[PDB]
Amino acid sequence: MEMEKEFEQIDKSGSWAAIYQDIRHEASDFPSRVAKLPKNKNRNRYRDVSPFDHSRIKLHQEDNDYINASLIKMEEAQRSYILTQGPLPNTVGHFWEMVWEQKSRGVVMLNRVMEKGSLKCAQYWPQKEEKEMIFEDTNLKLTLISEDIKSYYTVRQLELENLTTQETREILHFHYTTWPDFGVPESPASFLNFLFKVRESGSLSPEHGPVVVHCSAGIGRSGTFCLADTCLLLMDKRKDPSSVDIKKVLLEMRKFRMGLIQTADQLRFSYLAVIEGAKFIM
Ligand SMILES: CS(=O)(=O)NCCc1ccccc1
Ligand SMILES: CS(=O)(=O)NCCc1ccccc1
Repeated sequence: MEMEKEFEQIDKSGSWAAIYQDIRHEASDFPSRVAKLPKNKNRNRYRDVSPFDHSRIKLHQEDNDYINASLIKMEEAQRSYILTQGPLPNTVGHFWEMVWEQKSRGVVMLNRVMEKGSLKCAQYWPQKEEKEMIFEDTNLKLTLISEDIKSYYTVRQLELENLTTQETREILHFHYTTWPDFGVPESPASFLNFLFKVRESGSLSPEHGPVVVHCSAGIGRSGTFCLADTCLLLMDKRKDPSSVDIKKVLLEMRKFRMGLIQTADQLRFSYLAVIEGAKFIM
């Protein structure tokens, strides 16, 4: 079926939970043996969210190459994304090592450091120009260059230096700051505006490594971002845009990381975002 009328049909019939459970039943199951090794326990935030072995990002290190991160490679859309958990106190150096090694231009953050009165990720970037951060375990330096605070999101320019080679690179930090503590946003307008700002920066384009996108677990809000982006790109590329099937795209993405889209409300929100976005594109 088309999307917008399938949407009204699920709303009128109140069957979002049944649609979402079908997706959960049909989703891929692949091994995640490296994630579950005892030496990696303090490298995982949640025991039930792990990268599959076949798609995990490897750190270029011989001691321990493990990070909780996955490469989502969308062949028809010609887009790739790295989805990862919010960094932990003992993985902030690994996180920036990955950004460096994968040649990423942008980092997309969809959570606040504290939500619901608890810490959802480490404070992993510097807040003042004159107070830079040094990650001694991976030999990197990170400096805040500029910050632009808007009503729904903040963009930061960061300088990442590989202290071993003295090479430097500019990294863009795109921080969506207004996702509610509970539920999903009422309108997708600010989320779509944010997606378009990431696109306009070059951070999603083939002349760079894959964008790094995270929330707390790296599957819910993060899944919504890449699902909406890929569906909109396919609608622009194909002769028949009504042939794009959001459930099929989501199942394809779940071949590369488990659990993408965590609730039926997130699924409904993803439909809403793609529907509204397809009208603005033209
Ligand atoms: C000392 S520093 O500020 O230059 N770098 C420390 C990296 C780190 C950041 C946040 C939480 C844990 C560790
Ligand atoms: C404003 S500036 O002169 O300090 N900017 C230089 C460009 C640059 C930005 C961020 C990271 C690396 C390079």
